[PDB]
Amino acid sequence: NPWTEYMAKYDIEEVHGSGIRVDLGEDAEVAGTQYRLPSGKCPVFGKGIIIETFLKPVATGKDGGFAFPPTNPLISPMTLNGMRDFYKNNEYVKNLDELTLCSRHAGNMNPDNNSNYKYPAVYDYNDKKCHILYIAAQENNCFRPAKDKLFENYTYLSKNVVDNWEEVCPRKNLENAKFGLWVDGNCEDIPHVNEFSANDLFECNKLVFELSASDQPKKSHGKGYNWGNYNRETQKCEIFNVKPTCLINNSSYIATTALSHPIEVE
Amino acid sequence: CWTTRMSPPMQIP
Repeated sequence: NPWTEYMAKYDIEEVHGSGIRVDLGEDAEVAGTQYRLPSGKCPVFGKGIIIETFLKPVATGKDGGFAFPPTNPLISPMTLNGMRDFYKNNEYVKNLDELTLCSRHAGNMNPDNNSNYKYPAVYDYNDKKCHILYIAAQENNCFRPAKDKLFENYTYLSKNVVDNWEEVCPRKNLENAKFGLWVDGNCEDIPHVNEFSANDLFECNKLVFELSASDQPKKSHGKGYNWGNYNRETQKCEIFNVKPTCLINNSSYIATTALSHPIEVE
Repeated sequence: CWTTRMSPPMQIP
């Protein structure tokens, strides 16, 4: 299989290793109490929390969001330039990409009296700000995780986001391409898919996310309906839960994943 | 309220 190296980033169970829709793949203790917390190794592009907004500071002392309360010095929210300046003496941190840097910055804040509880974070590409999430919960349905037009520039980050996610994690959608399974020198179609109707790529990506690996009933370890072949002509989102191992050239298709950005194509 | 894990360790209230 000549697709091995290229298709490696789409082995989400391996490269992400946790829930996508709801990421709670690890447990950490704070002062003798066990808490669940995100642990996915890949960034989730376009993911936010809908409250029936969540980047607002959490209520201290209940009309607030999930983000960190004001501090001195204010470390959340913090711009990319603010973070790089804050770690200007740390060569192991100052040159990290914006997503990994946001993750390491969030994981720097220990609320314990040397535990391993590290807050999840959200990087907003719009104004280039890193928001440390004080609330690691993602669904209580009251709130729910979702991909939305309002969330297209958000990026949900766990503590385990790898510094080379650009190389090993999905981001772009593959235009004129179709996920398949490599069998005997040929790339065959996914034998069984679950067809959901979708107006565009965004809606297809939203559906895949909704059906994707979840560590909470509405640990997955990355298992789930994480992939989708979107036929832009028949407007069908073909969703499946087995990892693809090759690509089929088809101008009618766009290959998307739950981790992938809802809009960007390549 | 928090203490930075990475050196130098400073306490942000």
